[PDB]
Amino acid sequence: ANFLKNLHPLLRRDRNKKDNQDPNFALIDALNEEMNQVEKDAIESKLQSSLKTSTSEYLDKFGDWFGVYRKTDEKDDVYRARIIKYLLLKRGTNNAIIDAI
Amino acid sequence: MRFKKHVVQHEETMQAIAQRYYGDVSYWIDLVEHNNLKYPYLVETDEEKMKDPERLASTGDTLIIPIESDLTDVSAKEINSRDKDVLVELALGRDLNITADEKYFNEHGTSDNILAFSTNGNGDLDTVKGIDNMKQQLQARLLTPRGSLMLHPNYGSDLHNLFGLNIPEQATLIEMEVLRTLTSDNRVKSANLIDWKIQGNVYSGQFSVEIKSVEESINFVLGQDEEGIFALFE
Amino acid sequence: MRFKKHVVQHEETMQAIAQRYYGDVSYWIDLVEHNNLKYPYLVETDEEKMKDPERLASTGDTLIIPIESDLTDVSAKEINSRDKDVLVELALGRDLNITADEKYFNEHGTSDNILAFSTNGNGDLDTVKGIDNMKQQLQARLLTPRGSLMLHPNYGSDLHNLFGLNIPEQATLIEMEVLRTLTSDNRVKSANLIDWKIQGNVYSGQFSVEIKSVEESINFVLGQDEEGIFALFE
Amino acid sequence: KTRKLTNILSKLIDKTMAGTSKITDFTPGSASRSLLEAVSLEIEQFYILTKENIDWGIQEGIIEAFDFQ
Amino acid sequence: MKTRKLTNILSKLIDKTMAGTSKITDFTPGSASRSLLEAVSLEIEQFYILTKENIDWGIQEGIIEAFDFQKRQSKRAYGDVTIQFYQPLDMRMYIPAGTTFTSTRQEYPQQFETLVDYYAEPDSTEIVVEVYCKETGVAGNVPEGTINTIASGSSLIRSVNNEYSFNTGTKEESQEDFKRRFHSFVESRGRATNKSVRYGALQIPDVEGVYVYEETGHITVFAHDRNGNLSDTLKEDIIDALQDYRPSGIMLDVTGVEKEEVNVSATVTISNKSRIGDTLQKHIESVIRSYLNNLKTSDDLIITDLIQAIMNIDDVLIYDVSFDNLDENIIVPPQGIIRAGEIKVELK
Repeated sequence: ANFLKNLHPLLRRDRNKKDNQDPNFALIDALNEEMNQVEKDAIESKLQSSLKTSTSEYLDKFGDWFGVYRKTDEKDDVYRARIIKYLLLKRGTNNAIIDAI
Repeated sequence: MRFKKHVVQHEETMQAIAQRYYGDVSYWIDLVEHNNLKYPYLVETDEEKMKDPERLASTGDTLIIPIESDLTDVSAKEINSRDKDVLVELALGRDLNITADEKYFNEHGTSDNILAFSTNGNGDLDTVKGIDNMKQQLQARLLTPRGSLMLHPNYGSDLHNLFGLNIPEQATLIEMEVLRTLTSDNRVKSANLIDWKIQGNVYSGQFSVEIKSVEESINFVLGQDEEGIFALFE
Repeated sequence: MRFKKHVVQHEETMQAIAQRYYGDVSYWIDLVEHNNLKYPYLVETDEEKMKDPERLASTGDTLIIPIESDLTDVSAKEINSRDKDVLVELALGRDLNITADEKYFNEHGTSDNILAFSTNGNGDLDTVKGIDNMKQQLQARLLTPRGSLMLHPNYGSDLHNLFGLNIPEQATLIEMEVLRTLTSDNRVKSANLIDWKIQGNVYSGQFSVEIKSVEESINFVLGQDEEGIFALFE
Repeated sequence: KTRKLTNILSKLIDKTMAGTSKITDFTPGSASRSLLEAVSLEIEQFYILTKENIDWGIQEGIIEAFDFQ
Repeated sequence: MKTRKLTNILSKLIDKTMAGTSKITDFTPGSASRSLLEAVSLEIEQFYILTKENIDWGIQEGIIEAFDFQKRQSKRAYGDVTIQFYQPLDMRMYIPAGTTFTSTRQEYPQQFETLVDYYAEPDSTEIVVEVYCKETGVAGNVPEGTINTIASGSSLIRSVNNEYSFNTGTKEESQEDFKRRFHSFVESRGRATNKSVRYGALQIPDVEGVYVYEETGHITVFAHDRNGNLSDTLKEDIIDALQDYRPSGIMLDVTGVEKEEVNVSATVTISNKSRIGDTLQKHIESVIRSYLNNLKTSDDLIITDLIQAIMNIDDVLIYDVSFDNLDENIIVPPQGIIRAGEIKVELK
């Protein structure tokens, strides 16, 4: 969101007093809105690269890597909990059999 | 690739065309073969052409002469004045107008936030072309401090620091800096001092700028035809 | 070793710094890596820096630019006048004041036991620096007979033997001896006669001494920075 | 893997030329070129941001789910 | 990343531009403002696409890095060679490692060498020695009868021959197999189960396939290499790997599969009789070898499947096919496998 900072210095950064309909300010602010929105999306994109904070499509990628597939109407929280549990399954004893039953 | 195209003139002949272009009548058979013409090559009117439209050509039809033509190495005397104007316009480039409202940024030349885009009155962004484009570029370079523009350390001028004493030494410094700035532009062939004076607090001067001639711009644009960019990356 | 250190300015950017120092914006990623910065490299104020003080820098913080800087090859125009004064003071050296009481050893110039140490009035030994130091050294060399100083056969002057007749020949001998003595000093760039006269028993003369310029002393001291001695062994 | 500043600027210029012939001056100091350069710098910075986030995610994203800090 | 598209971004930019000023109202094609905003929006779209692709790539990289589940590289071919002498030996001759084996058949100019020393006893007529291809990859999968030279130069050697076609040579691992073995890893985090035993037996890269035969209080692990063999060293390595995974207190045994070697002699008729030659014969033999070696465990040989595989090489050029040693389908049990023996083709 350093668009105004790295802009050409002579260009105006502020809507001029002499004209409320200054097209220069309109164009600059339009571009700045898109720049800020892309920055916000890029910041939020970190949540998709972590299994703890991932969501629908990227969480499905994680579960396909782990071999666990989403069930019908299965939400993200229970799905990630199911994946974690599936990784951590005890096997080979009476307690594990009882838990599976 | 590019080839000449000839319109059939009134009562013309293939020998005359061959003499006109190839410099020898012998190529008329080659011209026939390339254009695929039957024996009455140039008929009097379209009624005769109706008999065989494929293999015959009438007055006003266009023939192709396969000689490798090139827009460069063309005499500029043949070029129309409007064509010359368009060619120099292309050579000097087209850019969005920012130097509108001359009075405002002339009152505040050293400060920032001085210039802005403007509309052409037809709903589209304003544009400056040719001499206007050169004016805009030179004003922007002179007003811009050197090193302030990102990705271009050398673009600009040092006039913001030349607000010194009112003596001939500072006047010479200003003149030398302005000449450096103007010479920095590749299009500016040369610049030189005309006259200057000091009125105490106010310094005044004027300069003469000689842009590349019409011949040089025409040659440059017509040579650009080989590449097809038709754009400036100086 | 030595490196540049940059203070973050208001609404500055890493690209602008890289352009300013390295001459190209491309080094901003290298600047990030070396300083170990997180994505909001230059925050608006310290409230944002509180979120992550280690990995973020706010306005007024100091960044390190790893470019090998050297105090020599620095333009003397940037150096402050006080800095220039200190540099020339270092170049001409600091020595204990012995030429106090000018009247006494001017009355008895040729004799021994003429000068002595003195106090600065603050309980510490008196010191002469810069032009005063040069004055003291030149007076001591002129007053000292040549060959009388232990471990230095050449240091001194022969004026004690030039109490000859009152004719232009002895005046020329005196002038030549004084010029030799002044030229013996490495700091004295040159010396020359101004005017002289004879009044019977009394001979009178005056000389012009041109010490090394400010530029030369600045260059010498800043070049001494590589060694760190900052002392004179001439 | 990722674009860079020069490539982004070149592609912006090429797309602008393709879209219209009304602009042909892309020299240094031009307002249009300055705008495109600012956009290209912002996009390169966003690319670096994504690279940082992915580098963090490669080495912390999975394990962080198992309550390991 | 929300996966925006170009049209919406351009529409949003134009809408905000119109909202910010009433002067700009010309956003037709060919206009300066439309071109600029189109270029910006296209760059944003490309950024979003490449970000999505990079995130997908980084998920795979994080999976690899977290568990240290390195991808398996290309494997060099290896096999065994038979060597015969004029008469039974009296000296216990010594063959050091690095003894090079080559082939005069210029179609397969690859070289082989022994990685371990061998000794031939006195009063012995032949010796089997394991060899490894110098070059990695598929290039070492020569057919039977290729290797026929030994570079040691010993006078006692009568003849050299590899009795079976090599198949262990393979290229780099595929993505699907990597993901499959990662699923096996996840499944086998519980050590004591059947799938976990199968993973532990498959933990060795050289093992191709494993069949875990289960009884009450006894486990039998049928394992084989790419060639269908199971050397003693590989058996010991499998056992050592299974020490961590096998259940405690239950007997376990490792044995090789019941490999069955099939010899094929095919008479084939050709419509275009000028195409007859060594090339067509070698190509058909290579196809047959590939079909036989691609059979997995518990895969029953069907003669009609082989017929269609041979005929699909060129349905027009090839006229008819007949087998001189096969007449009925071969049933393979769960613990068996078929591998190619001597393949011969006669062109008519």
